[PDB]
Order: sequence, then C-alpha cells, then structure tokens
Amino acid sequence: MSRNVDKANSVLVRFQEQQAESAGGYKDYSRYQRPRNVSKVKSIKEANEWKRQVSKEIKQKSTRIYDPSLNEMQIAELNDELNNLFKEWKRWQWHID
Amino acid sequence: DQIAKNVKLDDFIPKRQSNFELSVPLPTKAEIQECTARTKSYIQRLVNAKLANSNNRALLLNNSHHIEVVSKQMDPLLPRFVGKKARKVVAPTENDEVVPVLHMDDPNEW
Amino acid sequence: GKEVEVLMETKNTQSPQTPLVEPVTERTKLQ
Amino acid sequence: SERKAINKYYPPDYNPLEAEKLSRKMAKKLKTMNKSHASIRLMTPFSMRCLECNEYIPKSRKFNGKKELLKEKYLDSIKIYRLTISCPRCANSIAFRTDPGNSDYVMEVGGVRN
Amino acid sequence: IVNRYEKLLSQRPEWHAPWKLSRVINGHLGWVRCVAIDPVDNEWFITGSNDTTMKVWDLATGKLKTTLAGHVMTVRDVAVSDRHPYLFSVSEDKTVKCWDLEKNQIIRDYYGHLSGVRTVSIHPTLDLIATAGRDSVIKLWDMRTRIPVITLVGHKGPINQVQCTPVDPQVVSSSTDATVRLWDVVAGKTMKVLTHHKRSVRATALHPKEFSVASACTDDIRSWGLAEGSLLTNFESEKTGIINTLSINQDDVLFAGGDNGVLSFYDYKSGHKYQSLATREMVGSLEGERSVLCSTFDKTGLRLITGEADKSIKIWKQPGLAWNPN
Amino acid sequence: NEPPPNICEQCLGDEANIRMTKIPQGSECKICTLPFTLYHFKTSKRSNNIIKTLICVRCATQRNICQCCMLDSRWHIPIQLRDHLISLVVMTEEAKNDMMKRFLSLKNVKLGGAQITSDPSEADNIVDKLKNILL
Amino acid sequence: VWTNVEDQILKAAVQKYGTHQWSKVASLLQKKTARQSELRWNEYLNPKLNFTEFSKEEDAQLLDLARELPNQWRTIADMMARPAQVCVERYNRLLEDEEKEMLAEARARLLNTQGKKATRKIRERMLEESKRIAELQKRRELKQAGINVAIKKPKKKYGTDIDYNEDIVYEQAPMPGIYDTSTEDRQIKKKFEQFERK
Amino acid sequence: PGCGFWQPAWRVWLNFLRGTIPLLERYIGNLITRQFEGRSNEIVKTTTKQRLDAYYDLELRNSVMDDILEMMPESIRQKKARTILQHLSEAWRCWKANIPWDVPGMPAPIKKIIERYIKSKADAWVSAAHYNRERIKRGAHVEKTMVKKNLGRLTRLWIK
Amino acid sequence: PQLEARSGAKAAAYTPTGIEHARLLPGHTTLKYRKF
Amino acid sequence: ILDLEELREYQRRKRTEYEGYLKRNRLDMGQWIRYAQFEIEQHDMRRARSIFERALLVDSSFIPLWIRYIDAELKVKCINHARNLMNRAISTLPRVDKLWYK
Ligand SMILES: [Zn+2]
Repeated sequence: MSRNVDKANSVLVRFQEQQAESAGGYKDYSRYQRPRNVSKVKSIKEANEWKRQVSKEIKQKSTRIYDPSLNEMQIAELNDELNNLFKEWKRWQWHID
Repeated sequence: DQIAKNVKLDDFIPKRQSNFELSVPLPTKAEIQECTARTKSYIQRLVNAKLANSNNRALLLNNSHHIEVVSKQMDPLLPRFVGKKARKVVAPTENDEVVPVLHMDDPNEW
Repeated sequence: GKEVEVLMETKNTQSPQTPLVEPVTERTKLQ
Repeated sequence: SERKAINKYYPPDYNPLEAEKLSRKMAKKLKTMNKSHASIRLMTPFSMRCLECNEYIPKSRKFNGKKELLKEKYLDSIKIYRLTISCPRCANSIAFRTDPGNSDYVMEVGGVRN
Repeated sequence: IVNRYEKLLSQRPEWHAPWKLSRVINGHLGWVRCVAIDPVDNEWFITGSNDTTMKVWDLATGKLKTTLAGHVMTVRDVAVSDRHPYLFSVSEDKTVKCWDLEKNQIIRDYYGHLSGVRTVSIHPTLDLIATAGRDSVIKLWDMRTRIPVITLVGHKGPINQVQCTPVDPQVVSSSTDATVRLWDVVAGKTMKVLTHHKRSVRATALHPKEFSVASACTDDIRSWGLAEGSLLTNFESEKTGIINTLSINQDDVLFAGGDNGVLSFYDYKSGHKYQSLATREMVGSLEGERSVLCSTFDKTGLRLITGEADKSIKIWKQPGLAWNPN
Repeated sequence: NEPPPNICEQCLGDEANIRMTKIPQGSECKICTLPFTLYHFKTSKRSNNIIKTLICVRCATQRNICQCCMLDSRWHIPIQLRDHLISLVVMTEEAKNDMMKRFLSLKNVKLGGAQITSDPSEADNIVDKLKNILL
Repeated sequence: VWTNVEDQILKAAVQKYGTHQWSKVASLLQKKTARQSELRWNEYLNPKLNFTEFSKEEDAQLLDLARELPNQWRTIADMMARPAQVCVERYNRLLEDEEKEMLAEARARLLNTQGKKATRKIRERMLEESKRIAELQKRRELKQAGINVAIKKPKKKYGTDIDYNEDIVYEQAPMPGIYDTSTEDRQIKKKFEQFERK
Repeated sequence: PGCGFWQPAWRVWLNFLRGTIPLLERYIGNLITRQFEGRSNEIVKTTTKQRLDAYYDLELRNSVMDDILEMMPESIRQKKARTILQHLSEAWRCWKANIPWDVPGMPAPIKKIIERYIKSKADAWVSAAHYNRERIKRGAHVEKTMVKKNLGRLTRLWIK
Repeated sequence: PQLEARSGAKAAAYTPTGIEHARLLPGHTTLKYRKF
Repeated sequence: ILDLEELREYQRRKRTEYEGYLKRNRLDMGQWIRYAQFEIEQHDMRRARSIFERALLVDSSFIPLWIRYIDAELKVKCINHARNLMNRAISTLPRVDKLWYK
C-alpha cells in the first residue's frame, strides 16, 4: 500500500470511518463521490455538505483554468466541466427547503 | 564642526612616536586583584544562574511606596520556566555612536 | 639546503622519545 | 509506529468478516478504489518524443504515471496495460501499452519512438 | 608634518642583537600552524598542526617529547596555562579541548562554537579561557563548569587572535573586519574599537612587561596601550608580506612572520624594523610554500620558535640597521 | 541581571505594605510575546482577584506605562489617548507581527511620546500647551 | 566509422561539456562509443594537436627517433608534439533522416541549460503568476461586491511585509536635524492616496 | 514449573532500574522539555566520521579566500571570491589527475598561494589515505564507502 | 543550482533552551593547579 | 496594477521576494541597493531609508551603498536628511576620498 491512497482505502481505515459515521456522525464528504440524482437525500445536512463539496470543486476548477498555456485543450475541456459543476450546484439549490 | 568633533586628529597619530621613554605601566597589582575579584564574582554568578536555569536536578519599592517581593515554590512537575519556548529573536544593533573607521593614504597584474 | 649547511642542526623526529603514559607536569604534595 | 510493525491495533469489537463486509458496502460509494488510472512510478523504456512540444524524453527517465487496465487482453489470460506519462515542458498526456507478443511496448497516441 | 619627523629623527632605538637560525625540527607531517611554550619552566613547547595532532618538543635537545591525538580536523591554536596544568587546544573541528598534563589526556571538550575555532587565550589570572572562531564571536568559558559564561557580540566577521589581559580590557580580539576590539567581559560589551587597520588583522600579541598589544594587518603593524585603547606606534612594515605571526619578546623585540616567510624583527615601541631574514625550505619542498605561520618566544626571550609551512619548526638564536623614516 | 517592575500608584493599591511574588520568565508579554518575569500582587490580603503584570518591563519603558494598568505612567491615560494629546500639541505604531514586535520591544527608543511623558520638563510643557489650547 | 556532422557535434559538446566527461558526449552521438569518442577527439578534434604536415628537418628527426626507439610510437609522437597514427603513416611513407534528428536533439541539448529542477522551478513560478492574475481578474469581475485579496498562508510565524515595517533600522538622530522631512513624506503620501482612488 | 524464590532476580532488576533512573530523567525529562520548549539553534559536530572531509574542505577554502583578501586591493570582491574558489577547485582537480595547473592570467603570488594550499591538501589527503589503507589491512572498522574511496584514492596515487 | 558555496558563518544569541545535554553533565569539578 | 489592493498585493510579494534573497546572501550589497531603489519607486521613503540603513549595518565599508543612499535622499529633495547622512558617512569613513567630494 505504498503512495498513501492504498493506506487510506485500507480495510482498517474504512472500518474506522464506518464506526465514526455510526457513532457521532463523522462523515467525510470529500471521501465519497457526490451522488448523481438528487432527491435521494432526505436529510438537509447531507445535502448542504454535498453542495459545499461541489462549490469547492468548482473553485478548484476555476483556479486552474486561468493558467498561462491557455491554448491547450485541457483548459477548453474544463470550461465544459466548469459549466457542468455550475449546473450541479444549481440543482443542489433545489426548493424543497 | 560636528563632523570635526566626531573624528579627531590624535586618533591617527601614534603617541609613542614623539616620546620614547614614555611607557605604559603594567597595571597595579592591587588593581589587577580587584579586577579579578569583580570578574570572578560576576562570572561565578553567571554560572550559578545558568545552573539554576538547567532543568536537571543537582525587598523592593515602586515610587515612594515600599513593597515585598517573594518567589513562590511552583509545583515540581510543571515546567520550571513556563515563559520560555525557544523563540527566534532578531535584535537591532542599536549602535548610536559612530565608529571612526580610520586609515592612512600595477592594477593589471593583481 | 641552508638548514642543512653551516653549523645549524636539522633534527628528523618521527618517534616520540619520552613514553605516552608519562606526565608532562607532576603534582607531588607531601610524602 | 515503525515500518516493520508486526500487529496493528484493532478495537475490542472487530468482527473481521463483518468489517470486511462493511468496507465492501462502503467501497462502491468510495471515491478512490472505485476509479481507473491508479498512479504508478515508472521509468520510460521507449525513449521517445512528446508529439506536441517535441521534448525528447530519453530512456530510463522517471515519471509518476497512471497505470490503467486495458479490457481487451492479449490472447486470453495475460493482461496488458496503458501507462500514462506527461511531457516535462508541455502537459500532453503521452502513454503506451505493453503488448507481450514481442516482449516490448506499443505507443498509444502520445509520442513516437526513436 | 615637520614637527614630528624631526623629533623621530632625533630619537634613537636600542641595538637589539640580530637573529640566526639554530634549530630546525622537521617532525610534523603538516603545517605547524600553532606553537606554544610553558609559562612556568621553558622545557617543552607544543605545536598543533594540519597533521591533526599536536606534538610536544623539548627545547634544549629539540627532541619530540610526545604526541597528542585529540582532534579530527586540524589544530588552529593552543595555550598552556600558567595557573593550572592544562593545555587548551582548539581545532577547526569546532572543539575547544582541554588536556590534563598530569595524564596527557583530554578532559573537558567545551562545546558551543558553531564553526571552526581559531584561537584560545587562557585568562592569566582567572580559571577561565576565551575562544573565538569564524563564528564572529569570542566566547569565554568557565573551565570548571565547561560552559560558555558570556559571549562577545560586537564583531562583524571571523575573529582571529583573541588575547587575554588581566586588567579591565580583559580581551583583545582581532577580526577580518580589521577592527581589533577591547572588551569588558563584566559589562557584556565593548569598551574601545581600534579600527586603524586596512585589512584583516590576522595577528596580534600582548607585550609581556608593557601592557600593550601589537597587531598586524596585511602590512602595517600597529601597536597600542589598551589602558585607554589608544595608539602607541606604527612599525616600519612598508612592503613586508601578509603578517601571519606577531609575537613579542620580553626584551622589546617584536617579531613578525609573513606569508613570504621573511622573518622580520623590530624594536618594540620604536617602530623600527631592525632585521629581515630570508626563509628556507627543504630540497623537496617548493619556494612558494615556506612561510612562518605560527611563532612565539620563550619566557626568557633568547629563543624565537617559528612554525613554518615546510612542516618544520625553526628555533632562532641571537650592527643594527639605519633608521630612515618616510 | 534584571530591571525593576514599573507599577503605578493607583494600579498597585492604597496600602503601606503589599506582598508580591516574582515568577521569572513567567509569561510572554502581550505586546512583544517574549518571556519576562511576572510580578503578581494581591493588593489587600483578602480582596479577591490578583493583579498580574501583563507586559515586559522593556515594553512598558518604551510606552511609559504601568505594567498592570497599561496606562501612562504619569497621567494614567490609555496609550492612544495620551499619545493623541501629544500629537495634537505623532503617535506610536505597535507593529502587530510575530517577529517584528519582538524586535520593536528590544529597541530601547521610547517608541513615541513616551520620552515627553517621562521627563518633568517635557510632560509639564505639553500640559501647559494643552491648557493654553483649551483656553 | 565517423561522419563529419557527428564530429562537429562532438566538438561542440566538448566545448559545452569537458574533455574529461566522455559519457554525456557519447550519449549525444547515439552510435559512437564513450571510450571511442575520447579517442576520436584525441585524434582529430582538439586544435592544439598539429595534424598538418611539416618541414624536411622534422621528418628527418622523426625517422631518427624511429631508428633509436624501435617503433615505440606513442613516445615518438609525444617527442614530436604530433599525433601517433599520422606520424606512423609519415614514417611508412618515408542516414540523412538520422542526421536531421540527431542534430535537432544535439542542438536542443547544447542550447538548453536546463533539466528537471531548472525547468520545473521557472514553470512553477509561471503557474503562480498565472494564478495571481486569475485572482485579480476575479476580483475585477466582482468589484461591485466588496472583495479582499487573499494573503499568502503563513507556515511558521512570518511577516507580511506590507504592515509592521519589517526589522527597521533607525534614521539615526543627527546634529543638523530639520523637521521638513516629515512634511515632505506626508506630501509624498498624499499623492499615493490619489493614485489609489484612480 | 513452580520454583518460587524470585529474590535475587528482583534485586538485579532493582539495581538495573537504578542506572535507568538517571538516564530516564535526562532522556524522558529532555523529551518533555522539548515538547514544551523545542530547541533553537543546535550545533553539529565534525568529530563525526561523516561530514568531516567536507568541513575540512570548506575551512581550507575559507583560509585561501582570507589569504587572497590579505594579498591585494579589490573593488567588489565578493564576485571575485567565487572565481578564486573555482580556480582553487580546478587546481585541486589537476593535482588529483596529475595535470600541471598552469594558467597564464594567474598572477605569481595568488597562484603560488593556491599551489601551497593544494600541496597542504595533498599532504593531508595522502596521509589520510595511507592511514585508511593501514586500517583496512588490520581489519579495523572501515566504512564500505570509505574503503571504496581508499581504493580509488590509492589507485590514483599509484597512477601519479 | 543551489549546491552552493558560502560567504560567512553566524553568531546570534537567543533565550537558552534548558535541555540536559549528555556532555554538559558535571565532571572534573576539581581544577588542578601549579605549585607556586 | 489597476486597484490599490492589487498594488499592495504586488508590492508585498516583491518585498517578500527581496527579503528571501537577503536572508541567504545578506552580505551581497547589490541586492540591498536594488531593494532600496524598488522602495523609492514605490514612494515609501521610510521603507527605502530603513533598507539602506540595514545594508550599511551589514557592510559599513562599502562606498557604493553610501553614495546610492545619499543620492536617494537627495532625489526626494530631502536635503537636510541627506546632509545628515553624508555627515554620518564622513564620520564613519574619513580616509575614503569620495564621501567628502560628494
Ligand atoms: Zn497601573
């Protein structure tokens, strides 16, 4: 399990995380992938967390896309990615509450 | 005038060059002893202080009013010198008086 | 050359004469 | 605390099978582990030119690549891998495949061998 | 001015005898860049070197008494004490060690110098030594408690010789900044900063009977009473080499060794150079090497001992030169 | 070696005997964040709550203030206010930085105004000027 | 066998590298060997060697040497100041794509005073600059809203060199002290407020 | 099993603990001090086998620079210091190789000084090498790297 | 590169650490003397 | 460099960079003068003055630094301060010709 990722997703760590989730309510919304279809999330806190995560992602995307080699295609691709992120964020701002 | 005051001519001049029989006396024995005592007392004191500081074992007035200073015995478990924490500290030189840096007086070879 | 010449002696010293353990100063105080 | 550590501490209630099951349940949800292009450190055997900026990355030069499994194996039961690299100057994704028929590699829309 | 020159002309210097080579003791396998003698006796003199060793030498015979191997890097300086039977030595390994002489074995490595330490001076009166290195700082040590008691911040570059006087001007430093300082250990500060040199004053020495301190930059040997911290004289050192050593004899016979190896002698206080001596080297060695790096007289003063870069130590036995100023 | 504590008359109390303890490098000064000796006194034996010194002597000297009150040694006014008055007849800029503050503390210049407050000559003159301004 | 372009490249490399560093040079010339490269250099490339012919006297001397140091030919060469093979000879007497590619490579090498750390550092700096400009752009965009510029996160209690004034050294209170300086400073500062405003 | 009589063992352990008391008080105590107030400016120590040589070299360089400074006047000397150092290095390399280090622009005195210091270095180096060889011959805790160096250095010397 | 030579060393005084160094431990408290 | 805040950010960064370069080669004296110049340009006379002073402290025996500082002082038509500086320089170093001439 060299290079840290393996360590992170080693069974023991996972178990610990699960335990934390069970007792006290420590989740790491960084750690899990954000769900595709909203309205399968009855809790508000979770939703908020997800929204926050997406915002963070968007910010990250923004930070990188103004790099100096602007003509490279990665940046262009991200522009679409950025849009997608924005859309997701908007969706997360649903009007149930 | 100020500049003149700051740096004087006799600095540049050697004092023996005029008078040869003039000799600086080897310092008085008593004086020497006194000096030794002073420094010995001081250095000893410093060493004692240092020892005290090391963590291994082995009255006043303000204004007109008189005031008693004390030293309370702190608990022997807690850090002795709770103030200090190995801080970096840049100091100013604070050299207000100006050092006179006096002196006297083929480039292709050198 | 000149250190070798005339009357002035050059001593080549590899080995230390007096032993290694023996003192360079002593402090005897009462028999 | 020391790299050759014999036994990692477990809680007093740690049903190992149960723990494993739990992990599995929370592996589909997991971000890492449920993805492709897992990282790797590799030297470059081909010694090739980055097709965008012509940067001549020579033999044995070290990179933090991404190894990914190619689903279409060679023959039957001997896998082949895509090994992503970036050129030093321009950030173009070079990669290569390991077709073991010739005991060597194949370039994959990254650069050219020379 | 004419008023001073005339006066100088009028005054005469004393006829110090010339100096002839006597002993040469090729024994070290390295520069011999320190030398020292016993205050108490004048039987032996030790000489630290680029060997890493330091060797002890009987004067009379010239024979190598014994070696001492308590450093790693090269010895830069040593100091046998009058008041105790300790030999302090110091090397660019950053170690200021202390040899008992009842047993010829190190005792108290003093620790504190950040880098290569250049000189020691034991305080004539106290049980305290003083050392200074490229650190740019001269630390004083309590020899008992083997700790730096005080330190002397003033200097702005590496500090070479750092003599100890018994009076108030208790340390007489000398840097590459070309200041030579007079300090007050007790005050934790300077008292007077003699800036009169042009370059790195890489040599200085206390006069035995006269409470003054010759000091030498690349050429001009200044010399000064440190009571006030006031100049005494300027020597005729006009085109002599880079002054490495600057020992003073009991009988006012200041010696100066150069990077040239031209042993130059002067009458002290006069400022009158009264001899030059051409160096010598071994048939195998090169003519550039020969250079008196370290030197000192005996307590009597009839023998000058110069450690020269030939891997040698040369001891020197004994019509004066005409004056002619500027 | 250590200098003495600079505690004001109103700071310290109204009594002809106070007992205090010194705690060498007790706390870091609030201005400078640099170890110094805490003096802390109880004023009257039984009157609750101690009065610990919050600043290093050097800093106090620089600002010319009570080591407890943080007020002018002379006029017993907050540093701003006292300095402001002087300005009216230039104020101190404590540099709020990890490293720089310490440096400032160690400097011994009497920052700004402090000199005026210290000297009978200068403080008195300032006061006189102020009076004139008022009238 | 040695081609001329390759030889030229080698020569160039030697001026770039060092006549006692025959690995890099070898690498530069894909076909020729390290130990061979050095030999080649010794033979042809180095200018101080007099590869050209010489007068009859010299020839005579060479022949004499040959007679009196039986074919100890390197020694003879040394004596001459000539190269060996040539001397011996005298005594006896009495594809394109590859080139293009290698040249390109070689040129890139010799010119670029770069590697991992040199290239990386500059690139990093550039990236940082880009980021900074992006930030600025963002703030410009959101100017109608009140926005503050993000500070460089501290690592272990450092100074932000705008405020505080850094480790100040004094003006040094002198004798001819005049109070216009302060006024001047104030005046100077007045202008910068205006600049800020515009 | 079932032999009691733990006394002497117990005694032994107690006595062992005595020694530790001190060591632990320095050690554990030190650690706790560090945790509260964690060291300012430590000084490394060249009496270590590692770092010795480098340190020595540095010292030599410094000395050479000082000598050069002493020698003659300069304006903006910092720049020149580097050059001097480079020259010295080159000289050393030449010596190692047994190339004569002759540079035409080098003025006699400076050049002479450089030569002297390289000779000194050689003396220090050759002797050291010899010592190492002797140690190796004996069987006296030689470092693998050190031994390799000796082999190399000695070879070079032989060639020379 | 940063593999770099040098210009000068240092000597700056901070507050002492109060650490129990091994060598600093007491030893040879008795100083010897000469006969006179 | 549109806004004030932007300028500050830039300036700050520059200062930091200068500091970094100093911390290594404190005894350089080219860097110091550059820093001083930058400060002058920025129209923070205090800062520039401080920098020059610091440089002087590092290397008092360096005439160029002194002269540049003097020039800076004079440049801002701040003659009295400049005069004082000159005097100080003279006091420090008499046997240098140049200061007196200046
Ligand atoms: Zn108060």
